[PDB]
Amino acid sequence: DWSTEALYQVGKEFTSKMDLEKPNYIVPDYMPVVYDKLPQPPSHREAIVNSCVFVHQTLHQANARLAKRGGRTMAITPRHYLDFINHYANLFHEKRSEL
Amino acid sequence: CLLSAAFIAYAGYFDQQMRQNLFTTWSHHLQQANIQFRTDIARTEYLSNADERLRWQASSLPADDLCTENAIMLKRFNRYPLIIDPSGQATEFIMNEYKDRKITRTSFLDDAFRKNLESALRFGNPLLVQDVESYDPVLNPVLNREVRRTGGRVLITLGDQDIDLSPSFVIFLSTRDPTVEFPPDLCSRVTFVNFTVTRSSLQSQCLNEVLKAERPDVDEKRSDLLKLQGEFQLRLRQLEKSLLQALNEVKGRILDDDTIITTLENLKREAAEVTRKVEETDIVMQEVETVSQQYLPLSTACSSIYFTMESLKQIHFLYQYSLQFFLDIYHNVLYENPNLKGVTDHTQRLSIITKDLFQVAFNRVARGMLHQDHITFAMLLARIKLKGTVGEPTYDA
Amino acid sequence: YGTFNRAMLRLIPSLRTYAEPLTAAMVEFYTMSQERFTQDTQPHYIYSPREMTRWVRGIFEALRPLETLPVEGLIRIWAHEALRLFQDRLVEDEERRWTDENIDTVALKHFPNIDREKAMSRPILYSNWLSKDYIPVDQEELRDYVKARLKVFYEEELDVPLVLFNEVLDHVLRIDRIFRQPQGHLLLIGVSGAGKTTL
Ligand SMILES: Nc1ncnc2c1ncn2[C@@H]1O[C@H](COP(=O)(O)OP(=O)(O)O)[C@@H](O)[C@H]1O
Repeated sequence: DWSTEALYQVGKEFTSKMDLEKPNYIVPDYMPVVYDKLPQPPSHREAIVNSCVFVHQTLHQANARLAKRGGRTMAITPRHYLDFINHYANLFHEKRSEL
Repeated sequence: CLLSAAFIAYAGYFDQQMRQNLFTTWSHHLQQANIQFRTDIARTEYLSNADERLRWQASSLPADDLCTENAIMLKRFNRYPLIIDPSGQATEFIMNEYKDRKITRTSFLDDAFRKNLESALRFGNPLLVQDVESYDPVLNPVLNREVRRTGGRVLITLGDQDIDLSPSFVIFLSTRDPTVEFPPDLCSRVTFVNFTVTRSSLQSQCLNEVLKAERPDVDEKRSDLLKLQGEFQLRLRQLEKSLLQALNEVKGRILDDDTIITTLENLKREAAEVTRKVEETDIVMQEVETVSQQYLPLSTACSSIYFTMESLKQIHFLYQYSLQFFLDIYHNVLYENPNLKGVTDHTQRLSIITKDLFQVAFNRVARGMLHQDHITFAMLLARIKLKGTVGEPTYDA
Repeated sequence: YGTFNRAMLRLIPSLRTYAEPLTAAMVEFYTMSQERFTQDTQPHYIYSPREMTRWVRGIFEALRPLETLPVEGLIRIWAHEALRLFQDRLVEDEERRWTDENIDTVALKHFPNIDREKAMSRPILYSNWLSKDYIPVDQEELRDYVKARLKVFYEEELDVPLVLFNEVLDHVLRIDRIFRQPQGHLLLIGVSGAGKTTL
């Protein structure tokens, strides 16, 4: 299955055409989800990608915990991550367009 | 948008409580990383509109928030959904929503399932396929959304032959047994939406219904606060554009000035209240939160008693009870209570409702029970009440 | 395999002296690989002398057109074959590491007078695309070549974008290596959607 750095790279590449704000963005990140993060304080785009891969990791953790408490869990695949990225792109474009 | 997309793509198979846990975990992480996202976002409202919600309600959809989230998922999906529905309400809603687009109904065990498939595929007809346990692998090229381009067409390889995709072929897979598992390959290519009721979902349903019946003023006030996000803001846009239309139509006829002044005053007044509504956005929340907390024990008792009734099957095969049965019991004790007339206190009515709920549930259940297990059901009800009541040790040991 | 190693290193006399150390290191690692990774952990953790035969065969194929190779190159080929034979099928990262440190320490123990070129070149990627023969290649050159090939392939067929992260490059190299030999039957096992059919 895809590792954390693969998830970060694919999120970075597919969210490239997302014209993200990149504002001043104070960075009290302190989140070592990916160890190849920029030592200098990451921009808004990279923080969003890190949050995306963190959401995927949290879904995996939730599935593990649910399986612990009596199963009834369904597998999550990289296709789920791709669908999530596509939903992010489409919804962000739609929301920005109407605003 | 990131939170909404995460909710849409990932959540859908989990129940209400687990969805809330995932949402609050993502929100806590996002606010920790100083990512600017609006707090207390109603994902039910942020992803839909008032007209769509009322159309869903009029097209045989339950008023539960879980059902509205499921409808949102059924509207904003990149992978065709797999509706898990122990009841039949979701299928009724999906037919009622796509009736104008001649939605064809079929099943995986239908001998003419294939013919019905390219029949809808050719003409872009939405297709509802049920009984997905006996899944047909022939849908694999369809679910993967693979397309081939030839001469300006879009062809799909439905078997050895090729069929054009057509503009809009939206298929809806569904089943009826919640306790079914699928191989991960099918699970990866399908959007999971679950209509199964659980403890948290029924607790939310009961809390919403009791807030609708008792204390309607708080219920609408919470509705006004929820609609404060986009509904009023969008609603006044129509008045502003109508003001623009009136200004261009009149061409500066100040002679009938009062006329325009009329709507001008409107654009004043409905503005202020909206701005006014912004001010008490916070203070109303603690009031609604306290009112909901007041009625929480009744909802927890309702969920516990319903699930005890459902699990009563294991003592005897004769003890079969449906969710509609408990809903009927709740509606009878809430709207047809002889003891509730002539008393208006908003704190004694709740106690009377709880006592009569327990009593009428016992009366309606024990009549279909042998006279050797009434004591068991009464003991379970007493234990549930003891857990629910406040001020007493649980005596777990 | 002592006889096989001596016959294999006849391609150049500068490597024959290391035939016995190479055989000893090859057997030692295998024994360790057979000591761990038992059957009762995963249903496909078997390690027969067939692995050794595939090992010496792959090394011989790599050395067939190459000539005047230093000892470090031979150790690099040996390590690459060991990685491609004894850790491709591992299912957890901890065992992948265990294999990495164990191959490193076996090579260090049986070759204490060699450079550590393989240590810096940890990826250990061999390909025959940039060069005619089977020469090890750099990560970035391989990534650029695969990017150009993907740019061509997008319009060629299956216009679906892909991202080139390192695991994709490693898997592409492995599948190409298997496809080269005229018996290659592949069994890609993994989570559905990770990129088996596409790659
Ligand atoms: N390296 C990659 N980069 C980007 N997307 C990928 C990659 N590998 C696979 N995918 C995605 O996976 C989908 C196809 O998955 P597939 O290869 O059929 O999985 P499986 O082989 O497990 O069935 C494609 O839509 C593609 O977007």
